[PDB]
Amino acid sequence: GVQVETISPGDGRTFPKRGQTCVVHYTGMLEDGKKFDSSRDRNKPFKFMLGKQEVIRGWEEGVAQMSVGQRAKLTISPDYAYGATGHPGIIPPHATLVFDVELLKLE
Amino acid sequence: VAILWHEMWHEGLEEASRLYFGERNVKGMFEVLEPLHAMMERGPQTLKETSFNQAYGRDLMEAQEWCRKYMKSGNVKDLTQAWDLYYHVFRRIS
Ligand SMILES: CO[C@@H]1C[C@H](C[C@@H](C)[C@@H]2CC(=O)[C@H](C)/C=C(\C)[C@@H](O)[C@@H](OC)C(=O)[C@H](C)C[C@H](C)/C=C/C=C/C=C(\C)[C@@H](c3ccc(C)s3)C[C@@H]3CC[C@@H](C)[C@@](O)(O3)C(=O)C(=O)N3CCCC[C@H]3C(=O)O2)CC[C@H]1O
Repeated sequence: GVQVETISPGDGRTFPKRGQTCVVHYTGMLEDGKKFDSSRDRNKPFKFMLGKQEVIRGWEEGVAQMSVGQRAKLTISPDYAYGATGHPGIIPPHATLVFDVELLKLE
Repeated sequence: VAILWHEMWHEGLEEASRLYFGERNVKGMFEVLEPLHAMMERGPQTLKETSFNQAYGRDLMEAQEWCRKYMKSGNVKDLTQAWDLYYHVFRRIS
C-alpha cells in the first residue's frame, strides 16, 4: 500500500507511539513529480497525531515506521491516498502520491 | 443555549473540515461555518468572548474573506487559503 525508501537515516530507535504528535516537513508530489503542496515552502513545520485517523492511511502506516531524524520517500497507492474520488481540483482520481517527509521531532 | 466561543468554534471547525475533506461536501461546510461567522459579527458581550475576539478575531475574518473569494472564482486554492487559517485558530484553541 505504501513503500518507504530512505533518503536520510534516523536514529533507528525512536519510533512514534500512538497519541504522539509528529512534527514534520513534507513535500507532496504526484507520480510525475508535479508538486501540489509543501510545508518547507510555507516554512512552517506540520504537526499531527498518529492513530487518530487525522491523515490518510499511507501516512498513518508510512510515518509509523520512521524514527526521529529520518527522512524518507513515501510512495502511496491510491488505496492509501484519495481513491477514485481524489481531491477535487487538487488530487485526481486513482492518483499515486509521492511524499518527501522528514520526521523532525516528537512532542 | 449557553456556550463559550472557544468551544463553539473548536467543535464547529471540526465538523466543517470533516464535511469538506471527509465527504467532499463544500455545501455542508458553508452551512456549518456561516452561522459561526455571523455571531462574531454581533460582537462580544462577555469578557471571554471579548478576549477570544482579540486573539482570533482577525484570522477568522480573513478566513471568511478567503471563502468569499472562492464563491466568486471557483478556485479550490482560495478555499484552502481559508483552511490554513481555520487550522491555525483550531490548533491554538486546543
Ligand atoms: C476526515 O477524514 C480525514 C481527512 C483527511 C484529509 C486530508 C486532506 C488531510 C488533511 C489534514 O492533514 C488535516 C490536518 C486534518 C483534517 C482536515 C481532518 O483530519 C480533521 O478531521 C477531524 C481534523 O482533525 C483537523 C485537525 C480539523 C481542523 C479544524 C482542520 C484542519 C485543516 C487543515 C488543512 C490543511 C493542513 C491543508 C493545508 C495545507 C496547506 C494549505 C495552504 S491548506 C492540507 C492539504 C489538503 C489537501 C492535500 C492535497 C494536501 O495538500 O494537504 C496534502 O498534501 C495532503 O494530502 N495531506 C496533508 C499533509 C499530510 C498528509 C495529507 C493528509 O492526510 O491531509 C485525510 C484522512 C481522513 O481520515
